[PDB]
Amino acid sequence: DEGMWLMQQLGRKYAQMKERGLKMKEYDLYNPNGTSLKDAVVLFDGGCTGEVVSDRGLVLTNHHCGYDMIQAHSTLEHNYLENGFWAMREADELPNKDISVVFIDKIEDVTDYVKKELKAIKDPNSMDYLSPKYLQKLADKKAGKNFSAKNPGLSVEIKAFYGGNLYLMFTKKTYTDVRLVGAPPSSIGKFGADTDNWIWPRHTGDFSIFRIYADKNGNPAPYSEDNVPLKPKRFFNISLGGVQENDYAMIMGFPGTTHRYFTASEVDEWKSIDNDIRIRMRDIRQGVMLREMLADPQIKIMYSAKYAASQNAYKRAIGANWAIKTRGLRQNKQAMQDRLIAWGAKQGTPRYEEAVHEIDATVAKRADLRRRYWMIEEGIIRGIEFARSPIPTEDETKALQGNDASARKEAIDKIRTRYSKFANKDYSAEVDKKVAVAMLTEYLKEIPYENLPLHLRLVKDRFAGDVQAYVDDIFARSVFGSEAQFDAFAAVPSVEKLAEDPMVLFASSVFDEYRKLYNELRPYDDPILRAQRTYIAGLLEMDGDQDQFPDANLTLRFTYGQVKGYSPRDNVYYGHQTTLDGVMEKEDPDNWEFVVDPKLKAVYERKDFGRYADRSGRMPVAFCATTHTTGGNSGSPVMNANGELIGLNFDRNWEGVGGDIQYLADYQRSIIVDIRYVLLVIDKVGGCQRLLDEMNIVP
Ligand SMILES: NCCNc1ccc([N+](=O)[O-])cc1C(=O)O
Repeated sequence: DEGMWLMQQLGRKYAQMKERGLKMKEYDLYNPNGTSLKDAVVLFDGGCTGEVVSDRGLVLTNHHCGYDMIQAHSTLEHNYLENGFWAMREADELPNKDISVVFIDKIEDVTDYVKKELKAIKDPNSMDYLSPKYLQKLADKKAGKNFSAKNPGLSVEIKAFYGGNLYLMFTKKTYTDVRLVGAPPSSIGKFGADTDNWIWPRHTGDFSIFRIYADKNGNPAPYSEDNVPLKPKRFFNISLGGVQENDYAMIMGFPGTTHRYFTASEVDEWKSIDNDIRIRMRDIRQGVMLREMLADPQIKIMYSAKYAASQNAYKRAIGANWAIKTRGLRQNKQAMQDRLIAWGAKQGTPRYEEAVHEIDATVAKRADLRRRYWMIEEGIIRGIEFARSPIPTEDETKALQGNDASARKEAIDKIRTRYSKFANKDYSAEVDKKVAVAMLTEYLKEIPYENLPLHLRLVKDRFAGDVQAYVDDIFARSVFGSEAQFDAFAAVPSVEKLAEDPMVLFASSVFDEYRKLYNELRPYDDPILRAQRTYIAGLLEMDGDQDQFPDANLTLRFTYGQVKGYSPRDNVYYGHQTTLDGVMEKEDPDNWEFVVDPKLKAVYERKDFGRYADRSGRMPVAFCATTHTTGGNSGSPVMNANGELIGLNFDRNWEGVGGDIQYLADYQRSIIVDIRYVLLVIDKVGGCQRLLDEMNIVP
């Protein structure tokens, strides 16, 4: 069901949840004045969610959340990323360079306080109401001087909600000694890594295991050999009960952003500029990269990761535009604003209508600037690697005309450093030139001559429209065209060379027009932000916060629904639950994506599933729910009707991407790894029996 609900909204929502099959007492889920399941939830490493699953501070999150730390402890001798990692005692658990988990100790509604401070600001157009500086000073004030010093490990933050109509103060408890305890092999942790990304059905055991270490008193402490595991206020019990179709599921985690209060004009702008330009341009870039990856096995190695990375937001935009096209997103925003305009006329205030009008007019006015911005960002800044070639810094240009000879050698040393980072092991000028020709051709078609970055004018003025010739010249003549050409430059460096270098001119020309469009576009954000405060204020006053959740802003939220499959298209039905048999069907030992660990293979053939199989003796892998999630919900605990852990959220299907603007009851699903599979892989792949023994595993 719809919504990423504030903890303080539990009471307003309990009735709907109780009806969807929730059985816990309210204050056992969230209690502002006592221990609750909320205290088992962490923000893991500043982005992901995790959860505490033992009285000895064991933490579950996704494999993709623990990836960097599993890789940091990976050498070619002991490759943990490949084979997994299973510390057989506490002492073998590996500490991590720059890690955190953050508990949400306390949450207070500080609206009346913040609105009261706000009246001491003269300028009625002040953007301080959404400013991290000002909200943080309002937090320090309300907490005390030397609060971080008085209560060590604790910190405070105020955040805006509902476009500045509601403020919450968070007291955060931060632990910094978080050790790697367990990881499955990446074959399991990343099964179908790229193919099955945003895909249901899904067969990935996307989980890793860490432990929170603290001082003797369980107070936060940086890494010390003398740190001992944290005894936490609360951990999740693990259910073996399983799930069945229409079972109550609920989630707690840290969803990043939503756009629930977009006007119709904003959905049109999202479609017609942001999404259509990203689709057009990444299609061209992806087409040229693919062709060259197929042609040469070395280019494939060099360009595989850059290809995958472009693909990520490419698929998201396709998913997004599909929803605009088919799920009536534009219509439903138009309806919401028309209901409020109508209610506003009768209430005798035009403020709401004046607010929607301000947004519409602002969107219409910025359309050219924004089209140009996206064209240059998708087309050139992301499109063409040689846009990110070295610009001699103001200091560097100076120190080449410098009397002092020590300071020219040092300027050329860090221009060499920056050239080496640009023309790395994975850079091909031949590939970049072909991408650049195709991307620039499309760019020159859409952007008229008078709006071009100054250097791109030369295609028309010097090269008679020949994009190929323009690009060939950039590499022929530039000190960054080849190692040899840079080596010739570095031995006899004049600034008169750099100043006129066609690649430095292209790169600086392009970042100039990028910056300039950013600067002319910035002023248009404020009037929308301010009208949005009024718009949401009206929406709340009209209908209440009951069926109108606050956009996600990287804050702790709960979502609820049922375990339920869906129909993606005519005569096709995806069920609520994948099984290990899905693993075997997709196996292909000659595709890294779909390698099956032999230890799991055997577990399958033996039917060695202990208390973890579904009562038909099938082995669950993943399940999906009508819960409302977005990025930030990676690693989020999935609870049954009694608050027992049944799974671990790890993705969302592509048909639900537009759920960030409008919840999609019959398409959008959270993709969840079954806790029974997690237990299976720990037991039968890792042999890490002490982890089962420290958990409170319930029937
Ligand atoms: N699979 C890469 C991680 N991305 C996500 C993880 C979780 C969720 N979620 O709805 O909870 C969404 C995404 C995402 O890519 O949008």
